Amino acid sequence: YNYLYRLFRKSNLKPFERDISTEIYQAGNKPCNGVAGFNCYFPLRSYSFR
Amino acid sequence: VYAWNRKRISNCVADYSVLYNLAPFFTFKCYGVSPTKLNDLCFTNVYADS
Ligand SMILES: *[C@@H]1O[C@H](CO)[C@@H](O)[C@H](O)[C@H]1NC(C)=O
Ligand SMILES: *[C@@H]1O[C@H](CO)[C@@H](O)[C@H](O)[C@H]1NC(C)=O
Repeated sequence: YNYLYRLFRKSNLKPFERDISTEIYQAGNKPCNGVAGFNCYFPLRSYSFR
Repeated sequence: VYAWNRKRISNCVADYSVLYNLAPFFTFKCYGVSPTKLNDLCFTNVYADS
């Protein structure tokens, strides 16, 4: 599970573009400040190779 | 879970905000697709079990 892939992207990236931001998703109208729930999730998702 | 009931979904306008309303709801993880894509996605012959 050390390897990870970004499940959530705010805006589709440009060609040869890189994103390192790790912030819980703000899809909820209320700010998901350090809160992961409905419409709130940090973009990282573990590859979890088995 | 011994005798699980099945039901089939059709001609459905599905809004999942009402599910986000209930505080007891704690599992929104989808084995199939991203929750954001779920709102935009469309399907047929949708099948649900409880
Ligand atoms: C939103 O969630 C509350 C809490 O269960 C519920 O009472 C209400 O009917 C839901 N819908 C609206 C439109 O408030
Ligand atoms: C259950 O019914 C209520 C109506 O009183 C409505 O808000 C919704 O359909 C359900 N409540 C939820 C999901 O909180």
